[PDB]
Amino acid sequence: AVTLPSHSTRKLQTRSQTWLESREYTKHLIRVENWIFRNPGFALAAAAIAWLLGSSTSQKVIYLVMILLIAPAYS
Amino acid sequence: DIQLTQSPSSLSASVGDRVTFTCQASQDIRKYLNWYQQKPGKAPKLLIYDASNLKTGVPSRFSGSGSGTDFTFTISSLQPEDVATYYCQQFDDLPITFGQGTRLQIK
Amino acid sequence: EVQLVQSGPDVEKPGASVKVSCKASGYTFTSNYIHWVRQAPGQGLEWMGVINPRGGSTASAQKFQGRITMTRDTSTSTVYMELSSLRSDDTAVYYCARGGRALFYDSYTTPRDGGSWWFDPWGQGSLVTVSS
Amino acid sequence: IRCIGVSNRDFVEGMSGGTWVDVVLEHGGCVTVMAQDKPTVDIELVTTTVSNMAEVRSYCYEASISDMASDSRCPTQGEAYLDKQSDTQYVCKRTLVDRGWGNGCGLFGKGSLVTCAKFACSKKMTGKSIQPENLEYRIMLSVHGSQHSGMIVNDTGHETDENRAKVEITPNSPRAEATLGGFGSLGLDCEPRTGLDFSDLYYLTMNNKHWLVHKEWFHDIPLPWHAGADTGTPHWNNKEALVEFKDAHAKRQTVVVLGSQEGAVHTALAGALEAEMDGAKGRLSSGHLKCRLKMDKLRLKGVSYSLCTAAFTFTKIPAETLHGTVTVEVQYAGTDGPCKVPAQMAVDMQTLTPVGRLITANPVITESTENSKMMLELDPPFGDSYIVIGVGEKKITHHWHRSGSTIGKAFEATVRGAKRMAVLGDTAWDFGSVGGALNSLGKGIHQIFGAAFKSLFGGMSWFSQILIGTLLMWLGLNTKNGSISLMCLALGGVLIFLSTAVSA
Amino acid sequence: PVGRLITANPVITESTENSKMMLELDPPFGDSYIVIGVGEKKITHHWHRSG
Ligand SMILES: *[C@@H]1O[C@H](CO)[C@@H](O)[C@H](O)[C@H]1NC(C)=O
Repeated sequence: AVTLPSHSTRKLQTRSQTWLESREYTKHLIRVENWIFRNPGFALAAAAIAWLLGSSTSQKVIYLVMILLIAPAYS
Repeated sequence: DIQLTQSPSSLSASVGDRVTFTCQASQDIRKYLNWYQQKPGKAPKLLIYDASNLKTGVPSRFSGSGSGTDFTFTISSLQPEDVATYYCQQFDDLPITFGQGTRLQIK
Repeated sequence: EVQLVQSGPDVEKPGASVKVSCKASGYTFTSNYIHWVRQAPGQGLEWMGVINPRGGSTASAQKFQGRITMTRDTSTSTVYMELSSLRSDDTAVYYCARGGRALFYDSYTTPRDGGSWWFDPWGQGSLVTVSS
Repeated sequence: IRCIGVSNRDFVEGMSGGTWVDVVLEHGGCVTVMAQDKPTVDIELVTTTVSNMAEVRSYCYEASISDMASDSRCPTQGEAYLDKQSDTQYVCKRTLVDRGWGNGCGLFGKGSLVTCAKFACSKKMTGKSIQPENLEYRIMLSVHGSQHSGMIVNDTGHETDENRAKVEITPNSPRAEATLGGFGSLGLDCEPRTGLDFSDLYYLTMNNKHWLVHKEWFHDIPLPWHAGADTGTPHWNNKEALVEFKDAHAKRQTVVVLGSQEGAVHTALAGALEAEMDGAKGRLSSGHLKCRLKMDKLRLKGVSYSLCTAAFTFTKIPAETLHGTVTVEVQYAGTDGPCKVPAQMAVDMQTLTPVGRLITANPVITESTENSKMMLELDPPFGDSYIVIGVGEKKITHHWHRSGSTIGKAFEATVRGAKRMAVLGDTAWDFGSVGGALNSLGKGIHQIFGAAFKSLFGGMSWFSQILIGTLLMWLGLNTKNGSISLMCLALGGVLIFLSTAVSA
Repeated sequence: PVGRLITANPVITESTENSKMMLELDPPFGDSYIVIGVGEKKITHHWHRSG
């Protein structure tokens, strides 16, 4: 029973304050930070991964974001 | 949600009198209200559709009115065939309810 | 002549199921929503439910959810009502009636009504008693 | 009146000749229109109401299980039947289980059995539907001048009174001339459709708690369906995600129910807007709309009224609003009758040099009675002020000093307009409403461009839009041929500004 | 007067009460104001085709 649709993906950009934004516009940050605080070495894992893609010294951090941002949620 | 009070509970009058029944509902029923009268052991009597409309064959002795939430039925002149329990009932939103009744008696 | 007819009065066991028939006359059977309405002997009328003679569409109120079934019979132009798991309040008289612009399969009350909204063929009333 | 201390208010004028003041009516703020004539008017959207809602599929999140059943079968005799499965009130799933020796079944190997149990449930989710018709807007408006302490508190007699009025709007009857005996007619005609983009919105009531949901999300929730249904035993649909089947390492499968997911649907409800009294009458909070407002007929009721020469006295310390203006309630006895009263401001007197924003035009006093309280307001220039009231020598004056600079005014106005630009999108146009060419140009350009912004960047979340703007920035510096990298900068800045939303 | 008028010359038959006068029109791509009766005691209505 995955209650899949996090409705924020269907925001109403309307003047009155929405349902639970108060914690929402921090929840994904606390998500990723909690997950990485629990799985630290995955940091240098992602590092060795990204440093091997892009080969730009500028897309490298982009693939770092890639990996560190697939890991938390879809896991 | 369809609570409809039908006042009074009962009445008794002489022949040739006008009588009026009220029904107010807790809801907006703009024109979807209807009226019957039934004897014990009878199919009810043709009175009123849409709370304002006489049906074919109905005597002009009866009339119905009311717009927003409360509605008035009226017998112009009482007659012996008017002994029955009268009912008002809405048509909208479909938990269809009726009134508990308005009972008559000749003197 | 447009007119409905019910089955005879019946007596059943508490917790049994009673089926009352309602046969139509004088009109095209697939053009009038059949409404069922209960009436306890001393109580007023309370609408039970509705069925469409065409396609066997159905609906009712929560006072009967899980006990009431309503079926069609296009051949003899009849509608059959079953009350299940009978209860002491069921001792009443039930009425079947033809209704309005039965276009497809529903109640359909946002559009118009009346002109014998459901009141031309109120039939005779089906007296049912539930005891031993 | 009625719009003071309700910040997110606005003031809009109309270049006189052809009253054409199309306001963006707000269910979360007020809007005051002014005119050289035509006593200054306010409008505030009280409530939003829906009359008729239809009963679309419901949901169950609290289920219960009983009378379980397994129905084992040998490795080779077909696979399990379990006449229980015959009914749909039971939910069943069929699983291959190990079947060995000393287990019956003279053969052995992988056999099969169908574990299942009754699906009884409670706490239905009534997810009704609403449509852009038989919904209902209800506003109240108020002209300034009289009515000491306007103050919705006793609104009941105020719609019966002249200074306030209550208006109901339907998509059937859009027009309403707010008629004020002695004041005017307040012509109004609105768009009861394009307010909340209805027809994609469902009214969900779960635990007598109501809200509105974008029906797409409501269709996508994987719980058991009532699916359209009415009375009769609810034949729940999909019946599977709720219950959970589990065998041993090889054998003896049982079932768990996973209890109720009430708080789970709450945390999944992170974008809906809650709604209240529901009855057959479902009320909800803010939702905007477009209201063409016409000053066809508004007489000012007392332009000929004299300036009765009683001495006027402040009562309350006229503090100012965020919009810079300042309201004062001035009481006075001493004279009688339907008085006109002066109210100006200056930097020096022996001039009285009437300067600044006069909001409450033609301030009117009603009767002979004692120190009537005469609430009103004015707006001072950027410097020190001298608000002057009474008439001449037995007048009353007062320092203000707004302390809000003219360029500062442009700051507040443009950031307010930008927040409108964001939340109202297209509707932020025609806000200051004249039917000018570039106005319809802005309306149209935002129409096509922002509609594409929707359909392309469909419902971009907080975090999503954040990082999208960031990487669009990083790219806006990288690419050659500024023509497209400037377009990267543009979309990225749009996204980041969208992330500067009301959330802060 | 703008837009597609489909049901030209809409005709009413008789003195009888609120005859139902079915017909149709087609609005332009934007917001609409369908106007019916005559003048002041007319009846108007939003459409907005949205096509
Ligand atoms: C209170 O009600 C009276 C009428 O009884 C009215 O004159 C007055 O303005 C109201 N005051 C407020 C603050 O609503």
